[PDB]
Amino acid sequence: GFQKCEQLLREYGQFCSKINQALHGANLRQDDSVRNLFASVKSSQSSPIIPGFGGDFNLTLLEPVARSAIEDLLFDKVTIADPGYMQGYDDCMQQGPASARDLICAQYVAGYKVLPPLMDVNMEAAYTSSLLGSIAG
Amino acid sequence: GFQKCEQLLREYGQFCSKINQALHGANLRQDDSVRNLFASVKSSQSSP
Amino acid sequence: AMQTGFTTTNEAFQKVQDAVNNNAQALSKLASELSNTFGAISASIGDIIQRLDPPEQDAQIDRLINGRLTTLNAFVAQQLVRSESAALSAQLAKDKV
Amino acid sequence: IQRLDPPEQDAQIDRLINGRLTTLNAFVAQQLVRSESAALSAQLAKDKV
Amino acid sequence: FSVDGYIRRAIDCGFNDLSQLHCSYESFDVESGVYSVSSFEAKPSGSVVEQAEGVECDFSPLLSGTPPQVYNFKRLVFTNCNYNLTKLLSLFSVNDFTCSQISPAAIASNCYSSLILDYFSYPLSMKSDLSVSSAGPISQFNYKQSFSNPTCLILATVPHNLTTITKPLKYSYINKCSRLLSDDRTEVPQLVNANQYSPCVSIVPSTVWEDGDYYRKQLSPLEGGGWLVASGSTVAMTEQLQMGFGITVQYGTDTNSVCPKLEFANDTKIASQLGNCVEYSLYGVSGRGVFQNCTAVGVRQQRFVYDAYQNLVGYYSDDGNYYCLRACVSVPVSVIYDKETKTHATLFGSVACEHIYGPLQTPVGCVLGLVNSSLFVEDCKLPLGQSLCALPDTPGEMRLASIA
Amino acid sequence: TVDVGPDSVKSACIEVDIQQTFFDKTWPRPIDVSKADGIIYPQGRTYSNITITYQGLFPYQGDHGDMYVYSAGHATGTTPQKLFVANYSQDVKQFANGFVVRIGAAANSTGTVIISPSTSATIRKIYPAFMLGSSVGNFSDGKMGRFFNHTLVLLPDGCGTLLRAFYCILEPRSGNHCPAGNSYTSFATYHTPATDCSDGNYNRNASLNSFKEYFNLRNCTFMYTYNITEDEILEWFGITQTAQGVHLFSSRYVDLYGGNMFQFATLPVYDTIKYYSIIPHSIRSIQSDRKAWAAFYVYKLQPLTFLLDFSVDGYIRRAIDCGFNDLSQLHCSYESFDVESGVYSVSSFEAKPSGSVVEQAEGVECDFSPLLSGTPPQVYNFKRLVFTNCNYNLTKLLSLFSVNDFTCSQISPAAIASNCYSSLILDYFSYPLSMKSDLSVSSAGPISQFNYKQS
Amino acid sequence: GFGITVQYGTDTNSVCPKLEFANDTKIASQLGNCVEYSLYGVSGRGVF
Ligand SMILES: *[C@@H]1O[C@H](CO)[C@@H](O[C@@H]2O[C@H](CO)[C@@H](O[C@@H]3O[C@H](CO[C@H]4O[C@H](CO)[C@@H](O)[C@H](O)[C@@H]4O[C@H]4O[C@H](CO)[C@@H](O)[C@H](O)[C@@H]4O)[C@@H](O)[C@H](O[C@H]4O[C@H](CO)[C@@H](O)[C@H](O)[C@@H]4O[C@H]4O[C@H](CO)[C@@H](O)[C@H](O)[C@@H]4O)[C@@H]3O)[C@H](O)[C@H]2NC(C)=O)[C@H](O)[C@H]1NC(C)=O
Ligand SMILES: *[C@@H]1O[C@H](CO)[C@@H](O[C@@H]2O[C@H](CO)[C@@H](O[C@@H]3O[C@H](CO[C@H]4O[C@H](CO)[C@@H](O)[C@H](O)[C@@H]4O[C@H]4O[C@H](CO)[C@@H](O)[C@H](O)[C@@H]4O)[C@@H](O)[C@H](O[C@H]4O[C@H](CO)[C@@H](O)[C@H](O)[C@@H]4O[C@H]4O[C@H](CO)[C@@H](O)[C@H](O)[C@@H]4O)[C@@H]3O)[C@H](O)[C@H]2NC(C)=O)[C@H](O)[C@H]1NC(C)=O
Ligand SMILES: *[C@@H]1O[C@H](CO)[C@@H](O[C@@H]2O[C@H](CO)[C@@H](O[C@@H]3O[C@H](CO[C@H]4O[C@H](CO)[C@@H](O)[C@H](O)[C@@H]4O)[C@@H](O)[C@H](O[C@H]4O[C@H](CO)[C@@H](O)[C@H](O)[C@@H]4O)[C@@H]3O)[C@H](O)[C@H]2NC(C)=O)[C@H](O)[C@H]1NC(C)=O
Ligand SMILES: *[C@@H]1O[C@H](CO)[C@@H](O[C@@H]2O[C@H](CO)[C@@H](O[C@@H]3O[C@H](CO[C@H]4O[C@H](CO)[C@@H](O)[C@H](O)[C@@H]4O)[C@@H](O)[C@H](O[C@H]4O[C@H](CO)[C@@H](O)[C@H](O)[C@@H]4O)[C@@H]3O)[C@H](O)[C@H]2NC(C)=O)[C@H](O)[C@H]1NC(C)=O
Ligand SMILES: CC(=O)N[C@@H]1[C@@H](O[C@@H]2O[C@@H](C)[C@@H](O)[C@@H](O)[C@@H]2O)[C@H](O[C@@H]2O[C@H](CO)[C@H](O)[C@H](O[C@]3(C(=O)O)C[C@H](O)[C@@H](NC(C)=O)[C@H]([C@H](O)[C@H](O)CO)O3)[C@H]2O)[C@@H](CO)O[C@H]1O
Ligand SMILES: *[C@@H]1O[C@H](CO)[C@@H](O[C@@H]2O[C@H](CO)[C@@H](O[C@@H]3O[C@H](CO)[C@@H](O)[C@H](O[C@H]4O[C@H](CO)[C@@H](O)[C@H](O)[C@@H]4O)[C@@H]3O)[C@H](O)[C@H]2NC(C)=O)[C@H](O)[C@H]1NC(C)=O
Ligand SMILES: Nc1nc(=O)c2nc(CNc3ccc(C(=O)N[C@@H](CCC(=O)O)C(=O)O)cc3)cnc2[nH]1
Ligand SMILES: *[C@@H]1O[C@H](CO)[C@@H](O[C@@H]2O[C@H](CO)[C@@H](O)[C@H](O)[C@H]2NC(C)=O)[C@H](O)[C@H]1NC(C)=O
Ligand SMILES: *[C@@H]1O[C@H](CO)[C@@H](O[C@@H]2O[C@H](CO)[C@@H](O)[C@H](O)[C@H]2NC(C)=O)[C@H](O)[C@H]1NC(C)=O
Ligand SMILES: *[C@@H]1O[C@H](CO)[C@@H](O[C@@H]2O[C@H](CO)[C@@H](O)[C@H](O)[C@H]2NC(C)=O)[C@H](O)[C@H]1NC(C)=O
Ligand SMILES: *[C@@H]1O[C@H](CO)[C@@H](O[C@@H]2O[C@H](CO)[C@@H](O)[C@H](O)[C@H]2NC(C)=O)[C@H](O)[C@H]1NC(C)=O
Ligand SMILES: *[C@@H]1O[C@H](CO)[C@@H](O)[C@H](O)[C@H]1NC(C)=O
Ligand SMILES: *[C@@H]1O[C@H](CO)[C@@H](O)[C@H](O)[C@H]1NC(C)=O
Ligand SMILES: *[C@@H]1O[C@H](CO)[C@@H](O)[C@H](O)[C@H]1NC(C)=O
Ligand SMILES: *[C@@H]1O[C@H](CO)[C@@H](O)[C@H](O)[C@H]1NC(C)=O
Ligand SMILES: *[C@@H]1O[C@H](CO)[C@@H](O)[C@H](O)[C@H]1NC(C)=O
Ligand SMILES: *[C@@H]1O[C@H](CO)[C@@H](O)[C@H](O)[C@H]1NC(C)=O
Repeated sequence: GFQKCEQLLREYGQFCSKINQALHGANLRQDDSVRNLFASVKSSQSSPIIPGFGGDFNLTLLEPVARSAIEDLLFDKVTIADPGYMQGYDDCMQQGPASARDLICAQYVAGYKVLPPLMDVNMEAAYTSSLLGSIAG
Repeated sequence: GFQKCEQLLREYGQFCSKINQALHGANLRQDDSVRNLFASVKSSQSSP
Repeated sequence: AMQTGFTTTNEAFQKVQDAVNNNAQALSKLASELSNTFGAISASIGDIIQRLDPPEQDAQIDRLINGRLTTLNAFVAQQLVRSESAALSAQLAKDKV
Repeated sequence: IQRLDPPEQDAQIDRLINGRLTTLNAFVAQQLVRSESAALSAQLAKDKV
Repeated sequence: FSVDGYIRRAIDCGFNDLSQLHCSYESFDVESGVYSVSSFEAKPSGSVVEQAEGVECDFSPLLSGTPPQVYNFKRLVFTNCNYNLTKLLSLFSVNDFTCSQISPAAIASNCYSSLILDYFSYPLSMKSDLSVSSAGPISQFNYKQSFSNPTCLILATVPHNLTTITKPLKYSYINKCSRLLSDDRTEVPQLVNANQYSPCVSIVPSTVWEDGDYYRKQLSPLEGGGWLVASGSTVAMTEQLQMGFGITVQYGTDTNSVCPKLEFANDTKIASQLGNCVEYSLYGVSGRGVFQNCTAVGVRQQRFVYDAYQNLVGYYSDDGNYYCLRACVSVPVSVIYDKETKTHATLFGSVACEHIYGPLQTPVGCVLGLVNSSLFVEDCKLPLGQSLCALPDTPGEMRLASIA
Repeated sequence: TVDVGPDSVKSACIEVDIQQTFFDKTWPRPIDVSKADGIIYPQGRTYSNITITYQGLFPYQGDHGDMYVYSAGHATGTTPQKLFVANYSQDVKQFANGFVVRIGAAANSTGTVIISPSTSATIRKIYPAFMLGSSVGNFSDGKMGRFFNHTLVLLPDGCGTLLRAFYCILEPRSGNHCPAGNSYTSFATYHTPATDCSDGNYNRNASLNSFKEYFNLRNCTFMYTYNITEDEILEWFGITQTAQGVHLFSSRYVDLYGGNMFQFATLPVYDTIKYYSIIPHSIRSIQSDRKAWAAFYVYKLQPLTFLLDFSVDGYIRRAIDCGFNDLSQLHCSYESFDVESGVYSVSSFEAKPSGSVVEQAEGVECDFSPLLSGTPPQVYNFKRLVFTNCNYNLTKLLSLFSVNDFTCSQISPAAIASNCYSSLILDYFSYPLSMKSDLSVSSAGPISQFNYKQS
Repeated sequence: GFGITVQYGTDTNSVCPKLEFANDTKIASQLGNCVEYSLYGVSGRGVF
């Protein structure tokens, strides 16, 4: 926010335009990557998952509880900071940083932003759930 | 080994920590790549 | 047997954690580099302005600019490398499904 | 150090630092590019075997 | 610019977020999409200031008796006091007042951890010998200023009516200072370090009797053996005594408690502005942020609490409270733009709408310009994140649609 | 100057018995950085609940330091006699960057009475006394330990209730057993508990008065006292020196139980301290009341990078000396006390010089004689002397002229007179001093434009 | 006025202050050791 700095920054050309455009393209790339990947996981036809799916083969691990049990375990066991997509701005003010070097609260201080993913969790779960039900057939 | 330089180097942050960690990871990557590659070339059964 | 799988001996599991750690590292570059002075008297532009007159003030602000422009270029270069890698990987995932 | 006093000595050492930091960043960037490439290539080798 | 050079159309790049977008691409037509633009800045609503307030820093010693020679300069160190350079400068006829690594305006107005004042008798005729670039006897053997800390040098003449400062018989200096090693073949010049005294000070008398006097001390084995030798020189005394004053200031070894005096308003207190974004200056430490009342952490005696990235994150105030310090936080901005309709919506990602049809709270932040539609799409061109999509009305307002 | 009370009126000093054998004990207490021994807290700030590296003056991990122990003097029943000391006053050390002291570490343990090895007693904390200064040498009989000019003396007194700091000239007294007198051995301080340490009124000048028996205090510029609450708690003391003066650090006013040192005083001592010594102290206890006094340990400081673990309350409880070993370097590079298993590259083990080799041209002096003979040329006709393959001495030339202005550019002042060159080119000419500025690089006047310009 | 200009590497840097030499600063006497060197103005560290 310092005007003297901004005045000197201008002598380096459209530096920030380049930073923004490069990241914008890089970010579009994931939305396109995700869209393409899920378009391909998507089943045409699938059977419903019902409790008992698998018969004598115990697939309860994979059945939706909705994410599956293994899927929730996989997420619970990985340490991931919560980006605060809906109201992180406020969490970092009313509670403040969770710990030293909190990179989520650093966003509003340093000048960077973590963007949300293209699909929410329930949609991704829907894709793999429909995939599960399509395997046998 | 010059102390004056090291004193000035410190004002650039943990530069060398970044260099070392980046290369350490890059080097682990080959040990993992090699281990995985050979695990797959490995035969279960073979004739002499 | 896999219910007990998500532990220290599960290579696939560490790869999941490492993907997460890589995202954190990418953000740590921006969070940690603003405290550097890059040879300047302060990492704070406000301190430079408050202490120095324009002919020297300029040089000090400029050191901070060069350091920060460098940091952002490095960041972007890595986001492009990482996004290219993830995209190739996504096509591998496509093939495996 | 032998030729200059601190206010100028600093500027000269700093030029060498900037150049060397730049060199190391370039080196690392390439080791990461080259190791990423080799890793992809290794998976190709895996498939060919 | 048209072919004929006239400006017919323009964008004010700071007007809104849509305008910022056009400027970043240097075009009046940009493609549809969701773009990040500069954040909406929080601005200060006031300021808080805390400074040491109390005792004046005492320059009295300086004004009483005969000042020392340049190699015996006396040092006054000021900490935890209110300084006023005019108060001292106004007592002398200043001949030359210059500063290095600090501006002129700053020397008289900033807060310091310490201010060190070195005063001595000094002929004005040798003015240049105090220059950093000088290779003469003063800078090599008598007095040298810091290269690390900001410094000022004042050369001034004592007025005829400032009768409390007396004159030495002559000005004097060391023109040689060296060690003779035990072999008595090698002689090593002993240069003075910045802010220190020459090793020959102990052999050179407070006044050199006459130009050319040679001094010698036998050194003990603990001192490396050999001899320390020096030669003095003199300058005839002037009608009015000429004096040098070196000033060295440090900015962060302690609370920066050496400050100009300040008359405080009670609207610059922290307690009265909690929760607001304010500019602050706390014992020389400054920046912008939001103060909050909170549980004390860190060592109280040290006043300023820092985080792992060296930001100031807390402060122990002289009013007895501990405050947490948060940055004034900017509000994220993304522009949702549709080229075909020439319409847009603004997303404040991660922000509750309490800080911003009225605003719509969504799973990805607060969005203005969208209307909630309870409609589903598959064909989403302006994804917002999660499973949300901006859908243009086609023009009307964009609808907030969910991806099916 | 400061009045520090009257001179001693005694004609003699108490005889001092120096028997170093009795003080040659092995009671090692090296710095344990993992327990944060010897750490001076970062001075202008605090931190909470973080681990960071920090650059500052710290003792080395594993440093044993120098142990010093004070003892009881000689006695015969109820009448104390001769003082009993170690050879400390003569053991002068280089100050360098200062030091930290571990005080009272052995308190509450059963120890030894040094003067009587077979006698045991509970160990009590005792405070160290120091003499510091710019220059040292010997006394009248050739023994070392004399300090010249102003000397800083840190002398605890009041049976351990005050620290007295003063900067003064120490003038050796000439009486019997005094440093400028007859059967001198070592000066020492003492107190006599029987009369000096009454339950109520402690003699706050007991050690000062004994010091004064050996030296007259002259031109004192200051004398400050600091109060110490009595306890048997291990504490740290430290001393450093900057342009602002001598800084005294202590753990007892901020982190009494923890041990981190904080500054409590700055003394107006501006000459550089180069040397220090321990002032031996001997307690004139009766034979039947000898105590064991805790040894103190002095450790030297140096500019090291440490990994410092700041607790929620801000104290440093744990640290890594990042230059101690390769494992320590690893922890510092990740700024953590816990790093993952693996094989890591760390800084190489440097080869260090074992000596030096020098070759220089040695021979003919470079000849500045032409310069000194006849009328010098005008500025536009300057004459040039080019010196190659010769020994130069600028003083030899400079000393022949009254130099009005000598400045250098792109070379330091120290360097111009000391470095080797491929060539030295000397351009000399007549030049009025009134046109001094016209030779400046920035000048646009006639000299710099049409007559003479430097490279 | 006296102008002084110095050059640092067009030839052996043979314009030096005079030095009294010790015979422990010879190269032949320190072969195989790491030493600091100053040879006609050229300096650094190394093993001869
Ligand atoms: C840092 O340190 C510097 C130096 O110490 C401080 O600067 C000084 O600040 C003081 C004010 O605090 C300032 O005093 C002012 O001086 C002027 C000048 O008047 C002189 O000349 C007139 C000529 O007519 C004389 O009549 C007058 O008596 C003075 O004469 C002096 O010299 C002669 C010899 O020639 C001596 O014989 C005299 O004794 C004397 O020394 C005054 O006019 C001014 O007066 C106003 O303020 C005072 C406040 O007490 C008030 O009582 C007066 O009635 C008058 O106030 C009215 O007018 C003002 C507008 O001017 C208006 O605002 C009010 O509301 C009233 O209507 C006062 O005495 C001194 O000169 C400064 N010196 C220097 C060198 O700068 C600086 O402040 C310090 N900084 C900090 C932060 O503390
Ligand atoms: C670069 O170029 C510069 C300049 O040419 C060189 O610096 C010179 O170095 C020489 C030494 O090599 C140095 O000479 C020394 O001078 C002092 C000063 O004494 C003068 O004053 C006393 C006052 O009591 C007189 O008694 C004395 O005679 C001198 O008087 C001079 O001036 C008067 C007029 O006022 C004339 O009438 C006189 O004739 C004279 O010109 C001497 O005290 C010193 O003497 C010691 O060394 C000599 C060596 O020959 C020895 O013989 C003496 O006995 C004595 O040595 C003892 O004491 C020393 C400790 O001091 C101890 O170490 C020994 O072991 C002995 O116990 C000597 O003559 C000259 O002043 C310097 N000049 C300048 C300007 O710096 C520099 O060396 C060159 N660099 C290199 C690398 O070559
Ligand atoms: C830092 O500390 C050092 C060490 O203490 C001081 O150096 C000492 O300085 C004093 C004097 O300043 C030396 O003491 C004596 O100085 C006499 C000077 O003579 C003149 O002044 C006297 C004053 O009464 C007159 O009587 C006399 O006529 C002169 O006008 C010398 O004459 C003395 O010499 C005696 O001892 C020598 C020893 O060889 C004999 O040969 C003589 O015949 C005679 O007996 C004496 O020198 C003192 O010696 C110095 N000490 C050392 C160890 O060198 C520094 O001055 C002090 N520095 C500062 C800046 O305060
Ligand atoms: C020789 O022997 C003496 C005693 O005979 C030892 O002195 C004791 O040392 C211990 C440890 O340093 C002291 O214990 C500390 O006491 C602190 C305050 O105690 C005061 O206040 C509490 C209430 O807050 C009272 O209950 C108590 O009686 C005192 O009035 C505590 O705050 C400290 O706890 C802090 O540190 C510990 C870790 O050590 C943490 O776990 C705590 O959370 C907290 O951070 C601690 O309890 C003890 O009080 C001292 N005695 C005296 C009389 O003071 C000497 O140390 C020993 N000497 C040697 C060399 O060994
Ligand atoms: C006849 C008489 O009164 N003699 C006194 C000594 O006591 C007698 O002789 C000794 C051998 C014992 O057997 C006693 O039981 C006997 O009555 C008295 O002796 C001192 O006794 C202590 C123990 O109580 C010990 O033996 C003393 O020796 C040392 C010591 O304390 O270890 C020897 C040390 O090397 C010496 N230290 C130094 C640095 O020299 C000390 C020191 O001299 C004393 O502690 C001084 O107070 O003594 C032994 O001397 C003796 C002193 O109390 O006086 C005799 O008159
Ligand atoms: C024990 O040690 C302490 C050091 O902590 C030492 O303290 C000193 O005491 C003397 C007095 O005995 C103080 O000197 C006095 O200070 C006052 C301050 O206002 C002066 O007014 C006094 O001046 C009068 O007396 C002088 C005596 O010669 C006269 O010359 C003069 O004209 C006045 O009549 C006098 O200067 C001294 O300041 C303190 N020092 C410190 C550092 O506090 C104490 O004396 C020692 N006690 C013993 C018994 O030795
Ligand atoms: N008068 C007096 N003062 C004392 O300080 C004193 N101290 C002791 C005991 N001193 C000590 C000190 C350290 C160790 C000790 O245990 N050291 C370890 C080695 C520690 C290391 O080097 O890391 C050991 O095993 O010996 C024992 C006794 C006995 N009498 C005394 N008597
Ligand atoms: C001091 O820092 C530690 C981190 O080293 C905090 O411990 C963390 O607390 C959070 C709270 O949600 C837990 O989720 C983490 O798993 C804890 N980490 C560890 C390593 O235990 C500790 O709470 C901090 N203390 C204070 C008072 O803030
Ligand atoms: C004072 O006493 C000490 C300790 O006895 C002496 O230091 C010892 O000197 C011998 C000499 O060979 C060394 O071998 C020892 O290793 C030294 N001890 C220590 C702990 O370093 C000291 O030199 C004596 N000083 C004087 C001036 O007599
Ligand atoms: C120490 O203080 C004394 C007195 O303040 C200084 O002055 C000398 O004092 C003695 C006392 O007997 C007189 O005989 C001298 O004639 C005095 N000399 C002068 C020049 O007045 C003494 O100079 C001071 N010493 C130092 C080293 O500062
Ligand atoms: C250091 O301790 C001394 C001794 O307790 C304090 O001096 C006492 O101050 C009280 C104040 O009422 C007097 O009544 C006593 O008579 C004084 N004692 C003596 C021996 O003079 C001293 O003030 C303390 N210093 C500080 C800075 O607190
Ligand atoms: C000193 O004070 C007197 C008092 O009358 C005055 O006349 C004189 O001009 C003053 N001198 C200076 C230099 O101010
Ligand atoms: C705040 O400042 C005003 C200014 O006049 C004063 O009247 C009021 O008493 C002050 N309040 C306090 C608490 O000092
Ligand atoms: C800060 O909080 C403490 C307790 O949480 C309280 O007692 C104190 O008065 C508060 N201070 C302010 C300025 O509100
Ligand atoms: C839009 O309105 C519907 C009402 O059916 C509500 O369920 C939905 O959450 C709303 N969306 C937002 C972002 O408010
Ligand atoms: C030091 O000792 C020598 C002889 O041992 C004696 O001549 C000299 O005067 C002594 N120095 C002092 C300061 O007494
Ligand atoms: C080496 O130096 C010593 C110093 O005295 C000298 O005696 C010896 O003769 C020298 N050796 C040679 C070969 O010159």
